[PDB]
Amino acid sequence: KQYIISEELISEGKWVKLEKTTYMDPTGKTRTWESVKRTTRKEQTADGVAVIPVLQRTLHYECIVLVKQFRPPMGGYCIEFPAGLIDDGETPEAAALRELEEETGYKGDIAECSPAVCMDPGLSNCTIHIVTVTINGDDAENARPKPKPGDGEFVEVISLPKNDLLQRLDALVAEEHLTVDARVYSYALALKHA
Amino acid sequence: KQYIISEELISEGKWVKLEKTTYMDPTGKTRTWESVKRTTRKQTADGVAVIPVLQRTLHYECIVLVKQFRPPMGGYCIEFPAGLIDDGETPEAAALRELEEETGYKGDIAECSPAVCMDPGLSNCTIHIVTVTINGDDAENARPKPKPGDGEFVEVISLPKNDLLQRLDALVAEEHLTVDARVYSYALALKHAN
Ligand SMILES: CSc1nc(C(F)(F)F)cc(=O)n1C
Ligand SMILES: CSc1nc(C(F)(F)F)cc(=O)n1C
Ligand SMILES: [Cl-]
Ligand SMILES: [Mg+2]
Ligand SMILES: [Mg+2]
Ligand SMILES: [Mg+2]
Ligand SMILES: [Mg+2]
Repeated sequence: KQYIISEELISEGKWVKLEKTTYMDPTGKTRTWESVKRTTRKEQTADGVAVIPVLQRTLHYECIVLVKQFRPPMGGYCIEFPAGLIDDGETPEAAALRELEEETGYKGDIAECSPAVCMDPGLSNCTIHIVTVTINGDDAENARPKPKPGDGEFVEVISLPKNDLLQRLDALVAEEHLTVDARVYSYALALKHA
Repeated sequence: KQYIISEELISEGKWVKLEKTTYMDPTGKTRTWESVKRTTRKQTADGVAVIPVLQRTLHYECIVLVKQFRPPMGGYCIEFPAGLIDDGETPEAAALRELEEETGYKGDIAECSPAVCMDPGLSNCTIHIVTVTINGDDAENARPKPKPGDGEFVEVISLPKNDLLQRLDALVAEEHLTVDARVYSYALALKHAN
């Protein structure tokens, strides 16, 4: 029975805006919320994609391909799934394969594509598709993969065995100042709990 | 190689602020980033999210989730039980408290993540992911009494761990909900561990 009554702009940047949201609570009382949104969403089913890249090689354990980047909002290096915003007119699947090749150099194959999932729904309206992609690491195209970083993109590739992912993330967190992304950590936890 | 030079306040609300981050890019070039932060961090992290494993003998193991209207999203979301850590509260104690308030369940800590980032391209927000087991056969968890704070309105949805991804896909298909990216990520890995 809850719904939005109004969205009032508080502050609009080039990339991010702050809104005062007025909504109806389930007792029938109007309340407000401070809401973050991006300015970059057009007709896309979501802001962005994140790629779960499963690197497959004969006589290797499967790896999960991760990226390490400086994230200004965090003031530090973060370990994440490869990810980027969806270009206007682009499918989530094309954005996923394109961002994976740009950030890691790998040419993947689509396996599955999530519905739009919320990044931090108490804070923002931001959504992604989580796109699972396999990388045939036996293909010559995926032998010596070179990232194609865009202007101001600076990405390090970290491939960790699926069968030990959580302990290998713990060992990287123990060795330096860096944050693991919550989606990566949730995925590594589930691999342990299965 | 990369670091924060300065931060410029653009807009402060009660709960969230918008900053302009100046940072040194690895080439020796200074760059700007629009960054969101909470105003509420004093703590290991802003928040906890609880992975609650409901264990009842002769039943499938369930993951306990919550459905809430999220004003930034303009709709209903399915999430791990979660809230901000009170000043002076440990992440573990915040986890058991949030789980009790949102679900009525009384659980035991299994493990606690380090601080992990929610959306590091947009925000500095971090959480501890806290794995909790719930002895569902215990009297105290027979008729679980959820204690919602002012303006909290939370539905409990328990889904079998062994079919979690298909069950979440079903809810999105029929109920027009948004699944949280950490919940979806956990559900994917449970399928991918095979
Ligand atoms: C933790 S309560 C709250 N948090 C936020 C935000 F997440 F954006 F920081 C905005 C808001 O309006 N409230 C009531
Ligand atoms: C996707 S590029 C970008 N995104 C953001 C934000 F994520 F906050 F929306 C801010 C910013 O300055 N840039 C360059
Ligand atoms: Cl467990
Ligand atoms: Mg990216
Ligand atoms: Mg990119
Ligand atoms: Mg909550
Ligand atoms: Mg709460």
